[PDB]
Amino acid sequence: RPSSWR
Amino acid sequence: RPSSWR
Amino acid sequence: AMGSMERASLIQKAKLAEQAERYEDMAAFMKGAVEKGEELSCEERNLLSVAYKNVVGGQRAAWRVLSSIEQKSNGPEVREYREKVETELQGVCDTVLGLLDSHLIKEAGDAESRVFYLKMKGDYYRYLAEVATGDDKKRIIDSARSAYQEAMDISKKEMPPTNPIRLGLALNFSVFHYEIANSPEEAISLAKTTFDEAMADLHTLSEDSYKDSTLIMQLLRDNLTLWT
Amino acid sequence: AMGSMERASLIQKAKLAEQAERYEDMAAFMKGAVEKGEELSCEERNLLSVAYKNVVGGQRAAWRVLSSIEQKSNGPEVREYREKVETELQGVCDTVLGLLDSHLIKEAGDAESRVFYLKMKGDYYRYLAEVATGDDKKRIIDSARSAYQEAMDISKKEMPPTNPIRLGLALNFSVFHYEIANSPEEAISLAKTTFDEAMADLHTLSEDSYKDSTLIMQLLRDNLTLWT
Ligand SMILES: *Cc1ccc(-n2cnc(C(F)(F)F)c2)cc1
Ligand SMILES: *Cc1ccc(-n2cnc(C(F)(F)F)c2)cc1
Ligand SMILES: [Ca+2]
Ligand SMILES: [Ca+2]
Repeated sequence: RPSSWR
Repeated sequence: RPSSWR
Repeated sequence: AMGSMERASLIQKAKLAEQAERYEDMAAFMKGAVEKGEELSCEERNLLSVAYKNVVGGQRAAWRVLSSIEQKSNGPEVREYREKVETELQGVCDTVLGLLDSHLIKEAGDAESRVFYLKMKGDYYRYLAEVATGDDKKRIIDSARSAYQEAMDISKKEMPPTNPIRLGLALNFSVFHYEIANSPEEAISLAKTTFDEAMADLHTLSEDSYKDSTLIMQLLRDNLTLWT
Repeated sequence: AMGSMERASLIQKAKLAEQAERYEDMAAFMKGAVEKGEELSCEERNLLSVAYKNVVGGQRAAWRVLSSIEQKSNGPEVREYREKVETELQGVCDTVLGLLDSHLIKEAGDAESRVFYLKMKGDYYRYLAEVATGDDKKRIIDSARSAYQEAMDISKKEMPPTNPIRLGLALNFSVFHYEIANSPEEAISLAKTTFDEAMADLHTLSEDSYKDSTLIMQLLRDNLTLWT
């Protein structure tokens, strides 16, 4: 659900 | 480029 | 590797793999199910086709990227890696064709099953033809043509013009004509005739069947718009 | 399997695999490059990270689909297949952690390399923690925390607050706090403090560096909007 580095 | 069945 | 799993468990896990978008697993499960030796149901045939179409579709897309880079180049690395992907694609095509030959096609007596498998045989010879360059290229092309042609003869005798398998077969055979056999006029004629005869048979269909048929019919239209 | 290929050829083919979106191949090439024993350049570290992040990202997405189906269920097939994907994911994480331990981290003396590898070690212990349920779960979580913490201590001493590696590290450590350690307030505090100190350092940056930093800074903002 939350954004990690992409 | 042309469409085959998908 | 799947010899110890129940047929029903292989089918169940193929469906799970599809939901997880794990198409390599899906194909391996369905290969194991085929190798149990029983004929495949309609739903099971679709699972087999969906699995390998997605696997070889990713390989074809990668091969096309690498081939384009290779052409622009003309060290050995680009050729080597394109050859690696090419060999893996040919291996998957050979696996599918082996399942059809041993022994799906010879046991398929109903029109819906036999046309389905022969269309599949045409498709995977077509994929082999896309990468072929050697002494067997013309024979690969003719193997695709022969499988499509037998499927077409059966479908025209045994199936209504709106049948989705018949429509998808004609669509792919027309792509074969345009892309592989250097016969764009044959491709256009087949797509137009297929579309028009399906149009004239839509009045016989339920709402759901009408949706199924018009969906594939639009792909024929898309190609005709691209080609004309 | 890559011991016979030149280091430079492995790097070249990793880049080709990225263009072809063949991330399993990309990871195998980069694993072979690491195992040549030389330290990795900045670009080479990014290739390693991109390759395995995409491989394990697909595995995590599939594991989450199967785990959801398994929870709604509660035969053995759903559990068995989830366990299969889980085991394959753990294998990839163990492979990455093995490369970091043998011997990328111990040879990494510069801040940019050492922080990069320690962030990676935290990430792949975090991925192990996402699926852990046994007697080692707390130790897996603490291994992730320890790696992130060492990376954070170095980054705060040696790197400007806008450094993209520092920002991405803080982003992922905050996700660790929220998702793994059950510490949402720690997660929110870290994201806010990281964002604010980066904001105050943007004036020092070129146009291109400003673009790099604000891109990751938006991911911190996205999480704060999700969490508050
Ligand atoms: C080549 C091919 C494969 C499958 C179909 N098809 C099966 N069932 C449908 C539908 F859901 F009824 F539309 C389509 C058609 C062609
Ligand atoms: C975790 C992580 C990995 C890579 C980066 N990063 C490297 N280089 C850039 C950019 F192109 F400068 F933006 C970003 C950040 C975090
Ligand atoms: Ca039969
Ligand atoms: Ca060093």
